[PDB]
Amino acid sequence: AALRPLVKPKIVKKRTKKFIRHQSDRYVKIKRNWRKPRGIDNRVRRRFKGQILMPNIGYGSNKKTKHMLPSGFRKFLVHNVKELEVLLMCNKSYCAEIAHNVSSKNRKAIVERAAQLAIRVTNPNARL
Amino acid sequence: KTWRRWHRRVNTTQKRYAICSALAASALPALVMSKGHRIEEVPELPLVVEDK
Amino acid sequence: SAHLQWMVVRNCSSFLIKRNKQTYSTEPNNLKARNSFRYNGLIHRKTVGVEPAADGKGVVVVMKRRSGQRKPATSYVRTTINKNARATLSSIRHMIRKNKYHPDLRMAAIRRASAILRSQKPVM
Amino acid sequence: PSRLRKTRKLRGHVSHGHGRIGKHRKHPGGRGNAGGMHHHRINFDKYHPGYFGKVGMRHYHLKRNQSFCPTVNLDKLWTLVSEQTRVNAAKNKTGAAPIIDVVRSGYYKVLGKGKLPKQPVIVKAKFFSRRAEEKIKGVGGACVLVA
Amino acid sequence: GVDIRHNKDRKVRRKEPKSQDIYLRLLVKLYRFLARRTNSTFNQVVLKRLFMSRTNRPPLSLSRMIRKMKLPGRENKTAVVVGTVTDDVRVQEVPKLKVCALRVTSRARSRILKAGGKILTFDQLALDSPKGRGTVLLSGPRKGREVYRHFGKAPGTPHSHTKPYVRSKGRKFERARGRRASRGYKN
Amino acid sequence: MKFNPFVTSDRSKNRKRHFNAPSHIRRKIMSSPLSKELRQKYNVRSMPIRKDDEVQVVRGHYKGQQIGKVVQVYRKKYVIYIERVQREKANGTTVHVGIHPSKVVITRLKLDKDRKKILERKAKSRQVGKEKGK
RNA sequence: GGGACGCUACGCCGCGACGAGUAGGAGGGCCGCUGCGGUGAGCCUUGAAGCCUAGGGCGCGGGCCCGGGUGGAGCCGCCGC
RNA sequence: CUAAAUACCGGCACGAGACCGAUAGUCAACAAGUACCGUAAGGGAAAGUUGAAAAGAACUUUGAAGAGAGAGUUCAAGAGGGCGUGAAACCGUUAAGAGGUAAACGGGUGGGGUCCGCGCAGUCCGCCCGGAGGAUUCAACCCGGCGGCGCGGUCCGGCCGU
Repeated sequence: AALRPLVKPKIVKKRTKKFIRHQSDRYVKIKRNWRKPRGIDNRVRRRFKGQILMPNIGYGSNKKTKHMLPSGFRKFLVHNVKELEVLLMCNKSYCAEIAHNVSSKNRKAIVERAAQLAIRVTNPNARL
Repeated sequence: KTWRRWHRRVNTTQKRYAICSALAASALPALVMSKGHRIEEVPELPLVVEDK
Repeated sequence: SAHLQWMVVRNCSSFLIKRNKQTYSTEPNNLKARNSFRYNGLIHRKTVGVEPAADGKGVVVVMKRRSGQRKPATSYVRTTINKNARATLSSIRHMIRKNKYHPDLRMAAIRRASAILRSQKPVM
Repeated sequence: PSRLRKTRKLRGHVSHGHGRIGKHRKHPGGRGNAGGMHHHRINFDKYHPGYFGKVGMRHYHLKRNQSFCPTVNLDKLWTLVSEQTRVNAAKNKTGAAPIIDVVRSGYYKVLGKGKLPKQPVIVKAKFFSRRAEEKIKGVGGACVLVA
Repeated sequence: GVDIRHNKDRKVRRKEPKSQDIYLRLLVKLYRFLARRTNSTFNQVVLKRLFMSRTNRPPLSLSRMIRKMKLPGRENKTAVVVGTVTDDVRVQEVPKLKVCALRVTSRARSRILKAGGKILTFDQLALDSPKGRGTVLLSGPRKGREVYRHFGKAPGTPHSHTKPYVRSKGRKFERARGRRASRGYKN
Repeated sequence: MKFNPFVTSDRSKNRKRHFNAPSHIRRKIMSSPLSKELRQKYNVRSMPIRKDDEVQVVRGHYKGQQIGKVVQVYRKKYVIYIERVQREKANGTTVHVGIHPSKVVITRLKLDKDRKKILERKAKSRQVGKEKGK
C-alpha cells in the first residue's frame, strides 16, 4: 500500500561492512573513521594476508544502483512545503525526506502535500 | 603581522570593464531573476523614472 | 541571447539548488523542475509554463509573447483551462504543436498537466 | 588562497613532501650564496659565467643625467609627427618638406635602422649616425643639428 | 602480468580552454560541432588553437600580416588569426584586407577600415566559410618572447649563446672570469 | 543608520554603559509610557518613574487591569516594586516581585515642583516638532 | 534543371586496452572546520547548537541524512572569498 | 633664531574590526602583577556561567550532627549554592551473552537479543467491451478577447545602425 517506484532493480553491493581504521579496536583515541596507513612497516599498507582490507576503487557500486534506497528510490532533503513541488515530475524515481530541525507543526504541513502529489516520504510519521 | 598584503590593486581598464558588464547584465530579464529579485510586475526592466 | 545568458545562470542562480547528488531549479516556468537549457523558463524567448489554478480546480497555461521581451509585466499572458481530463490535454497539445511554439516541450507540458489534474483529484 | 596550496594535500603524510632520508633540515648547504669558490662551484659556472672578478675602470661620482642620450630609429620617425602631415607631404606639389624635431618628442640621437618613405624630410636632432644621414639624403632630406 | 609501461600512456594535451570566460566557450562550442561534422582539418586547427594558452596563440603584428599577404594564397582570400591582431607603427601603406581574429587592437581596427578592409569575428567566419574555404591561417612568432633567449643550452658553455639571469647589466655584472680570456678562461 | 561619528554602535560598549551607568543615569533608563488618558492632556510620551506612581502591569505573569502603586525604586537591579505585585514565600512571608520599568504603564503621576517642570518642558519640544516640522 | 526518453554540451552515449607501490609529483573531492560578500519569501521555544544511541540507511572512502533520548537559543544548504 | 609637510608600542578621550573566544585572546575577562617562591636582583599562576524572577526548599520525621525520606518553588531541581549544556579515560549498579591456549582483529557463516519494516492476504496504471446509472454535455455555427506565424510572394507607416 506504499508508493511503488517505476522499476525495482536488484541492488547488489560488493561490500557492506564498514572500512574500519587500523588498530581502531585497540585504542579509544583511535576512531572508526578510515585513515590510510603510511608507515614503513605497516602490514595493512602492503596488503598482508589476514589483515584489515583497505578501500579501493574496485568496491564502487554500480552506477545504475548508486545512491538508491532499498525501497527503490533516491533520497532528497526537504525543509519546507515549497521544496515538494520540485519532485512531482520526479515522482516515480526520487523521494523526499524531512530535515531534522523541521518543527512538528511544519512536518504535519508537509506530509499531505506529498500525499496529494503521491511523493513518497522516508519519515512521514516522525513526531506525531 | 600587520604588514600582510591586505590591499589589492586592479587595472583601471579592468575596473571599468566590470562596471560595463554589470550595467549590461542589469537590462536582461533572465539574469536579474537569477539574482532573486521579485520584480515580475515591473513594466520595463530598464526602469527610467522622471527627474521629479 | 539564449546561449549567452545560459552560461551565467548555469551555476550562480538563486533558483538553483544542489543536494543529495541532485540538481534542481525553482523557476516559475521551469516544468520538470530540472536545471537544463531546454527546460529553463527564463532563458528562452518562447516559453511554455504549466501551473495549478488559483482556485485549485483546473490548470493555468503560461504563454510568453515575443513582443515585450524586456517588458515582463506584458510578456506573459495566462489562460485558465477547467475542462475534462481528455479535453484539457487536447488543448495544451494544440497550443504548442499547431502554433509551432517551442515544440520540443509539448509532451513535457502534457506530463505536468496530467499530474496536476491528478493532484487535485479527490484523494482516496 | 591557502585552500589551493600544496600543504592541504600533504596532511597525513609523515615527511610532508621532503623525504625520509634527506630530512628537511635547517641549512644543509649554507646560507645565501655560500661556496662560490667551493661546493657550489658548478652551479656558479654553468649558470652564472663571469661572477667572480673585477674588470673595467672604476668611476667614483657617476651621474646618470650626463649619459642621457635616448635614440630613435628610422622605423618610428614618422610616428613622431601626426599622420595628417605625412599625407600632405606627398600630396604637396611644391616639395615643402615637413620638419620633424627629434628633441621635441624626447630623443637626441637618430639611428638608421629602418626604411624611409620616398618623400623629403627635415630632421632636427641633437646627434646623428652615419647610416642615418645617408638614408635621409637618399630620400632627398636634410639633417639639421640642434643643441 | 602485462609487460607494458604506463609511464606515457596518458597523452598530455588540452581538451578545453582553462579560461572561464563565456564568449570563448560559446565560440568553442560552435567549433566542436564544426570539427566532428565537417571533413575539413581547418576546423579540427582552429578548434585546437582555441584551447591554447595565451603564450601559445603570441600576438600577430599587422606588418607581418601585410608581409604574408604580399605573398598570399594568390590574392579574394581572408586572413584567420587565432591570437590578437597587433598594430605595427613602422608600416606606411596598408591594403584592404579580410581579417578574422579573436581580438583586434583599437588602432588596428581604425587602420584596417581606413583602407577599405573588413574585420570578422569567428562566428562570422563560420557563416561565411563553414569549411574554411579560401582562408589563410596565420600565427605570430612563437619564439618571439624574451623568455626563449634564456632557454636552450646553459651559459658558461662553449658555443652556448644564451642570455643569463642578471638583475642589471654593467661592467661588473658577469663580465669577469667566466667571460674573460685574460681572467681564467672563456667559452 | 546612525550618522554621528562619536556615538557608539558597539554591542559590548553599549552594554558597558547600561550596566555601569551612574544613579542619575539609572533614573533616565527607567522611563515608562504614560497611560492613554494622560497622553493627550500632558502631550508626553514616556517619563521616568518615582516612588509613588500608580501602575498597571502590561506584560509578564502579573499583567492585568489592577491598579497598584510603586513601593520603592531599586536602581541597582533595574527593578521597581509594585504594591500588590508580589509572590508567596515558603515560610509564609510575602516578597515583592520585580517588574522592569519597560513593562510598566503609569496611570497616575506624583506631581511636584520639580516633577511639573519637566511636563511643560517635555511638552514644549514635543510641540516644536509640529511647528518646525510643519 | 497524430507521434516514448533525450541535451545540468563542464551534459549524455558507444567501443576496446589497462589497474602493484616506498620517497616523490599531479589531479578530483556534492569530504570536514572557522569567518566575510551574495543567495534559499531557508530552519527555529509545537524546540537551535552541542552530546548519547542495541534503530533505518547512503557513499569505495574522507564523511553525511533521518528515527529515539537529553538539551534550552541559535543554526544550515548553494555560488565565490 | 625660526612654524609647515614628518615620527609617536608612554598618557588623556575616542571610533572601528573578513581578529581571538576562558588550555584562545595582554601574565591578568574574576579581591592580577594578586596568591605564592627566592636574602636579593627577580620569577609568577590557577580561577567566567543556578534560575526570567531566590521564588535559595516553609513544615513533618530518623540520626548527635554531617547527611537523608516526605512536602514545597520553578516550565524544568533531569537547574539544589564552585548549581547551564555534562563527552571520554575510570568506577558503581541493572539487563543480555560468554568464559582452561593473555586479550583483541580480517574473511565466511550460524545462533541469540534489539528495535524497525507499522508487511499479516499483496501491485496498480493506461487502452478496449458489457450493463447499470448521473449530467447540462459533444461536434459544427455566431459574437468578443488574447496569442503565434506570414515567403502580405515585395501591404503601409515608425525606430535604429558596431
